[PDB]
Amino acid sequence: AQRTPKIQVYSRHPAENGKSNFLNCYVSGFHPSDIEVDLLKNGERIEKVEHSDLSFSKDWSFYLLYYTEFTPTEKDEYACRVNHVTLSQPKIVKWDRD
Amino acid sequence: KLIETYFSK
Amino acid sequence: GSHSMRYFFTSVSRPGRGEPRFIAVGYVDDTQFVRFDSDAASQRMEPRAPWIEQEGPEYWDQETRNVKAQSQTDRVDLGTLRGYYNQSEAGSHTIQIMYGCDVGSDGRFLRGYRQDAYDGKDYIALNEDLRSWTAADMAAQITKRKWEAAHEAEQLRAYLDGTCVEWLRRYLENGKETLQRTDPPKTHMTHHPISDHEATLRCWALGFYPAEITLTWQRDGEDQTQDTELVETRPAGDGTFQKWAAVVVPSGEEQRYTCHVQHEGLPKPLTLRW
Repeated sequence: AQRTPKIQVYSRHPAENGKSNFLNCYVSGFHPSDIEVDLLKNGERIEKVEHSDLSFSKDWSFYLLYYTEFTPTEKDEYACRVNHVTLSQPKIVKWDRD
Repeated sequence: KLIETYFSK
Repeated sequence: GSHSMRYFFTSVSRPGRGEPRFIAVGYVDDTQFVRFDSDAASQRMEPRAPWIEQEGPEYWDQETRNVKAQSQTDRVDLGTLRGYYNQSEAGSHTIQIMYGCDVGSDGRFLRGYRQDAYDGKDYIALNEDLRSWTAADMAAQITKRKWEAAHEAEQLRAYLDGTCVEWLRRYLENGKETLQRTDPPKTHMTHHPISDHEATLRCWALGFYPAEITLTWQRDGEDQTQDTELVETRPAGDGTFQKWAAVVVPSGEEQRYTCHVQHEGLPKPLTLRW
């Protein structure tokens, strides 16, 4: 029944400094649905953040897309904070262009 | 189109 | 290729913050077209695709009517199941329902679906004949007997192989340039040394539709399916999906490897040597 989320941080299009884009945090394969997800800019929580509608796979586990428009710069770092009942501690996955 | 008929469980 | 229409419903009880959170999503293939959320300000079945917006108000009124009826039975089902299982009102529980249908390239009925889950475990499901049910535990058997006695599958079958199928065809036509489109994967490979003796080869697929894709790593021809890491196919958020597969390889033997890519959007399967 209980399942740990799998977390992916990535951009919609290949990142290009100075060009607006979308930062995605995709969480899938988890259960139950109650889950906390934040997108971080240099550690600061981002407020204007959208998420998709709750849905599930053939095994009943859930998936969600959290996303926000952004403009990547060379120096700025982005990450995703996920908190879920299966994690002994909130997990922070850093956005890696590579 | 959603189904139009419903039955409790 | 074939098509499908899927509805997904989720109800989670909030003890004791109030009443269940209810969320409903409709899909046509890998494209969401409608949505309902009990917490949204709208309190209406909402469109999530351009082609569905064509439907008149009688359609929308009808759909929000039906989606609230759905939630009101899942709301009552939570109460009923808690009683079947002898559970306390303390804990929070989840009911999940999926139903839908597949049609072929000529729009002929293919398969009908309806499966229910409780707390992330199979509860009850309609078999492929669309005339009988399968219970997962002794609680679901109580439900099974009730539905059999009332012949509830008949009306359900009439929807799955009839109404569902005819409306799916309708959507596929109204949104033909969106739903009957195909977007091939844009592919490339990246190299990642781990140590002096090893490195990861990663095969990327980007911007493809629909979401079904097969990424295979090959060595001198053989398939390395046994030692490959795949991530779950992910939405780019613009209607297309992304995915990659990775092999850990002995350096320097990277040149013996090839990525094989299969996708409905590709005329011929891809073979990429590193």
